[PDB]
Amino acid sequence: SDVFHLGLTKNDLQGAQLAIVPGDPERVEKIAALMDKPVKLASHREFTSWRAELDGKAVIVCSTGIGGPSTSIAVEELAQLGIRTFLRIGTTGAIQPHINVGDVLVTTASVRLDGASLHFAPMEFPAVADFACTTALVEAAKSIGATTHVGVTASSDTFYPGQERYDTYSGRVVRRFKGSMEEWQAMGVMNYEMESATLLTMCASQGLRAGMVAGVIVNRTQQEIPNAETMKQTESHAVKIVVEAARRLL
Amino acid sequence: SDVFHLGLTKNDLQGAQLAIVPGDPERVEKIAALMDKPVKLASHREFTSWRAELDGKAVIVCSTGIGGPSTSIAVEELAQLGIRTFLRIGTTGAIQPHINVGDVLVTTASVRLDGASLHFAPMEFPAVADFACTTALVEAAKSIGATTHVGVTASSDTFYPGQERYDTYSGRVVRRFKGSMEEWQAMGVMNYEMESATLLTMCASQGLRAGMVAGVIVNRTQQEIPNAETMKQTESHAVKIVVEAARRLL
Amino acid sequence: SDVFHLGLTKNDLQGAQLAIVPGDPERVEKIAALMDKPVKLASHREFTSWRAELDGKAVIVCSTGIGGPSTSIAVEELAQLGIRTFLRIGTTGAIQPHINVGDVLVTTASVRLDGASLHFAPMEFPAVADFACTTALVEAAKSIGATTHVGVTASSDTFYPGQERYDTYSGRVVRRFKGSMEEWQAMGVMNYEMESATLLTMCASQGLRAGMVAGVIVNRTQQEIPNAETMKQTESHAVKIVVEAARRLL
Amino acid sequence: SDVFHLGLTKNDLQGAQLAIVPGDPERVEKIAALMDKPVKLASHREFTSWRAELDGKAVIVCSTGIGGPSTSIAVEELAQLGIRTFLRIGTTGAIQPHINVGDVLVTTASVRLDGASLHFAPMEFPAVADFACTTALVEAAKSIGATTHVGVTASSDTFYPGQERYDTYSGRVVRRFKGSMEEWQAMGVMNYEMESATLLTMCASQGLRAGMVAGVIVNRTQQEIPNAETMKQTESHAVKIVVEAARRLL
Amino acid sequence: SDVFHLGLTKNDLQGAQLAIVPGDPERVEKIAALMDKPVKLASHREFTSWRAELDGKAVIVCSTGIGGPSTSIAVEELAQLGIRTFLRIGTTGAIQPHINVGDVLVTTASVRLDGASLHFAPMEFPAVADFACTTALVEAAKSIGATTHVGVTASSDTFYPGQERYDTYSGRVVRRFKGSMEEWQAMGVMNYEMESATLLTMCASQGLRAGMVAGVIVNRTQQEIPNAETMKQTESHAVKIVVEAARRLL
Amino acid sequence: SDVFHLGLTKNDLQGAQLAIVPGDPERVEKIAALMDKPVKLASHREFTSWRAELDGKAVIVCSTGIGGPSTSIAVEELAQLGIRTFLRIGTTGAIQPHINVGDVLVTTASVRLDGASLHFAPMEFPAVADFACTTALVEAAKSIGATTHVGVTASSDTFYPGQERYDTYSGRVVRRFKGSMEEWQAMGVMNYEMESATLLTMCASQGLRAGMVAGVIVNRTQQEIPNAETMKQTESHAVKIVVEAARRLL
Repeated sequence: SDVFHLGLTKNDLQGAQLAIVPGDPERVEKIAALMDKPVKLASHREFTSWRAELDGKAVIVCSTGIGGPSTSIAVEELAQLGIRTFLRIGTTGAIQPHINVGDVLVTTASVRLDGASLHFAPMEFPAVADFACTTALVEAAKSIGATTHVGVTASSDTFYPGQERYDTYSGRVVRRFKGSMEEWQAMGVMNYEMESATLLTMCASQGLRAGMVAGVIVNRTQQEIPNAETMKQTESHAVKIVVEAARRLL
Repeated sequence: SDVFHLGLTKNDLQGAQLAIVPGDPERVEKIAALMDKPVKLASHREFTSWRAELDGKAVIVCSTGIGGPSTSIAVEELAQLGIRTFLRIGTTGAIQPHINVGDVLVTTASVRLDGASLHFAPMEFPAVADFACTTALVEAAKSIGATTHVGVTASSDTFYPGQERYDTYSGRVVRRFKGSMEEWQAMGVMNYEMESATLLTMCASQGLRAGMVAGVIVNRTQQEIPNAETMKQTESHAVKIVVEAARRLL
Repeated sequence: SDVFHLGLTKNDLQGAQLAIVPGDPERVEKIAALMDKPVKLASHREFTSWRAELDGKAVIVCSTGIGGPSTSIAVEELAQLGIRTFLRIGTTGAIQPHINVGDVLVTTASVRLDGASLHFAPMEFPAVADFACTTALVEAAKSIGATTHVGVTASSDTFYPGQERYDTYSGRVVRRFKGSMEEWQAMGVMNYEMESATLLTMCASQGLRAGMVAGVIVNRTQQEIPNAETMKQTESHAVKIVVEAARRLL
Repeated sequence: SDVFHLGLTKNDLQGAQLAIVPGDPERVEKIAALMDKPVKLASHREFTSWRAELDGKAVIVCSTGIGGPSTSIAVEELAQLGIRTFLRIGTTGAIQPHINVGDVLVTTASVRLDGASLHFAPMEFPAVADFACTTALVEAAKSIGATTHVGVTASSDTFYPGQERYDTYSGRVVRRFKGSMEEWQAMGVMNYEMESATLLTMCASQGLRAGMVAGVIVNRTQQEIPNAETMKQTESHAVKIVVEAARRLL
Repeated sequence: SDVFHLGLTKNDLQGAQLAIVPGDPERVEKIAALMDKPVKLASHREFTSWRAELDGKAVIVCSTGIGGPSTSIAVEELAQLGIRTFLRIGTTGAIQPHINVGDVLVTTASVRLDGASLHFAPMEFPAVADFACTTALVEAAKSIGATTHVGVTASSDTFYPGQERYDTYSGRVVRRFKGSMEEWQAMGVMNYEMESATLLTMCASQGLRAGMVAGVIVNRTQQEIPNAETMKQTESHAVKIVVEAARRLL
Repeated sequence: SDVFHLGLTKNDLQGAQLAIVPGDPERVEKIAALMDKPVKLASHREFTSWRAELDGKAVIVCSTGIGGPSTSIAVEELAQLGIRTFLRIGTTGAIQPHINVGDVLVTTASVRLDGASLHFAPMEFPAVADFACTTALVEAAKSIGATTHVGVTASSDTFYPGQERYDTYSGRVVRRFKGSMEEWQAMGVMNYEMESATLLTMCASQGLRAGMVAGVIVNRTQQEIPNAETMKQTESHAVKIVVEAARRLL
């Protein structure tokens, strides 16, 4: 085609400028089952892309995969095929008690705890979402009436220490993070994830717009445990949400 | 007695929730004035606050001073008196060729090249604008008919080495601070204010709604003679946007 | 004239190279009054100059404002107007148990807790006060019989988080400044303050003779009463010492 | 399952305690095809794991993915199930002119040019490899006669954008990582990679041994388009080399 | 006569390419004492060096003194004079309970808690020992039959704070070094010393092999009462190791 | 005895509470030559300890060694034995063209370009000299009417690889030391050297009066090289200045 690790050409999109990029590519297919006339574009490494329409428009849903080292690849190669709006939808677990599993999270900006974003702009520069993609994500959630949360997200690079988890092998998080989470709550940040730091900033630093929505799948605070049975919320909600939000900014 | 700097008391606030924090008091009342029952409360160093009303509510108009260190005081002496919303109004300049003098720039967040922000949250945390205050300042520039620009702002502690200008003889500049403009320009930053850095961050890290609207009085980009008419005209419009923006946040 | 910022020119300055610069604008006149034939000069921002004369040579007390970015402008313009000597006088919080309210403090060098300092010199570079001024000032100290102390001051860009105050809105302190006071105290630092660093640095780095003197208005240790107008006899002291001191340097 | 990402249980390894962690899964399946009793255990996300035998020993050959974020999860979730030693292998290029295709680069320690590493240890701590591991690797290339080079590898978070080189689209070519590739070379570095630094640091600091043998399938400094077959060849030797390293290491 | 500090010239090493560099100049004769045709070359300051031979090969036995600024001097001087391989021997204080006195520690790459090393390579770069030199060291401590431990060593620029020692005058360590011991031990670092980082660093970044072995003199984590004469046999072990290991390379 | 490195006991100091900290052991005696009833106490590695008595008061003179690491031990161990004041006297190169070899300079504070200081106080903490100790030196030079220059100095960790000397092996530098000394001219720094940084910092932060005199035995930048005829006179200028100074601190 022209890219590399995505193997989609330049016509596979047919004037596609938006892209609902999710984490696991297991989701990319079900995300498009929500829209119309899709197509399994490609699927190379962990970059599974589809192609669906909407309101007479052409948008694609490409999976980005764990962390920005990969994330940038997708954003990189997709944004050069044409996409100028990157809508991210994934799962997560929040750090604040006031957030009930099954609440959606629209994120204005994320706490950069990664070293990849630094490859696009200084640590001074913010990993802030796009207003258009942000209002179009809080109205979307409100449209279905979901108890949405807008704030900031702590975008770490590790699933264990950057998120201060002690239920691990060593059972010890490095000094810089010994207490990070208790600091994150006091500052109001909503949860933890690992791809927004890259996306937010690499988009915000080059004529690209983007936003992030996520569904609280679990939550490392609320005592009583959920139910997997009711973990499908990502479907009728977040997934629905992103498809709807994308509708708007189409 | 009371508040060490601002010098007020809760009684003066009269249960006020909001507060328009401009720079100088020379134009602090001009905001108040546009409100109902404007009443000068206190005025000490450069901490000059009034008090009016909006839709039966009470608003405060305290000035901040120069640089984030000064503001940090108002925004803290203030918040203790009750206020939880801080809208900041002020005129500004532009780095982008496609931005004009009548335009209004709504800061989503700002690159934190300031200094007092780090007193509140590591340079990793985002200096992002609270959705409401971000959205509210858009509603206005659209209800009055003004052209608005969303985006990121540069927030340094210098009046010259940070806005592309060097003629104040000595005035050294570390290895970094040099040609920075050309950088941000490619990154999308629009203006070079100096306060929002602490405003956004300090409030963000401490659970507070806050936004910042700025009328672009001038713009270096072109070699066009900048008249004085609009340098006053667009301001009033910038005063109308916040004022029209405070009405919603009450 | 040649300055609209501070509003003056060399011609205005009477042609004198020395400016006692305080942070409070309501003290400028108050110090120039103890000088000779002082004439009100201007009042733009919190920067308010008051020309005068001492022992046969002109002097221009000019308020510098709160915070190093405030003082940057201050010192910066006064300097390209003529001044080659600066003597800061103000209110300060003492950390040490034995430093008493009313006592006078002379700053040799200070811990850098600002940002403006960096818009002038790397942090490996010292925030050191001019020996001559340190000497002139310390000398003038005993010239009245004040209980003086000499040493490192801690210059924070924030009154609360930077000087580790917890009785604020949120009540927490970024880990960076958490424990600090203990560490400063142990490290010998004798007082908190927010302007000397930008000063001593901006001057030190280039060719300028800056100096620092303050008076304990509050002691962040003892549990007694901070009196009523405990912000007067102190100014009486220091103003004298900064006037006696400068008088010598001139 | 017993983990949250790999999809394996602390029972699908049967002692294992050793694993080989490469980029893509396409390799971990053929990697295992070299040891006896291949048994594909899972494939959840970028983590595809196989079980095999070697002199009656249980061994895991799970893939890491892209970047330390992914790799961190594997090495972490593995170490939990028993793996106490992680051996890495990868294809690569070399910046050193004298280094040619088909050579093996056993790495002792890598230049922590990443942010992931930081979640496990300070920048002053070395990203160093285990002694037995670097030996079992070096010795196994000896019992193969492959031009081996032992030393330090570079590992940041990029492969085209935000790097130093010039070729993507646009103009911004980073700052901190500009014209640095030169120093990395005269620093004696060999290859450029992106997952080591984490592997070495998250193992070197958490009581877990790890090694790394890679292959030179291409050389930039060397003006010559490599060979497709040499790469099938080169790949092969690294495979035997790492499997043979894993062999003695039990 | 030549350089200054060392007190040598090229024709005093006699083609020697290896230098054994211990700290104590009182201990140079004891090491050269075990080789053929020993000869004293210079004694200026702390830089004491003897010239020897092994298997018919002239080997320089030079000192470095206390600290790395001086260590650079040494290493830097020698290399200029021919030496391309430095064998550093020392004594030390182990921080791991499992490690007792009389044992032998081989340093793979040490923590750069030093500073002079930054004058050679970015902190990112690893203070890695030369592989070869390490092997010879480890197989040397075994041939003599010595309880050995190989791994990470911590190199501090100070002997009191740097190694979190509190039995000092001030009885106070800085934040960067408070509770840093549990840190180092938990991370797995085996000991503390003061020069490794500068050697391992200026050599690895400058095409020079280098190795270090040390003799346990104290155990930071110790509880049993140290026996009778605890030193005499301690300090001589690594002497025959360093010399033996020195053979294997030559 | 009571001290580990120096090897002395409290009685050996004989109530002494002040010490002259030179660089090498040749000087420690020439200094003790002037003072009344000098006695050699010890000489372990680089620290040669001597005792004297100025005006009837026990004065200690001990060597510190090359680089900060070494200094810190002599200092601390001295302070453990009852010394509160440290007079530094040595010889140095000048970066200023209005300054010449044969001149004496006092360092009010230094440009922390070292690594050992950082283990006493953050890089924000200033390297200033105790007023009393630095005042009894600029005035103890008037007793000799010599070209006295007093400002800050630049304490490095290495000679040329820490200041940039186009002639050595490393060539330029790892992008930092590519003209700093030229920056320091602009900064106003008068001379270049090493220990002071650590010396001031560790004393300034621990409650120990500290000072520093030195003369130019070479016009460092201004192409020069010392000699016996002159070099002695200069070393006398300082040896006396530092003994005369030391007299007044008792």
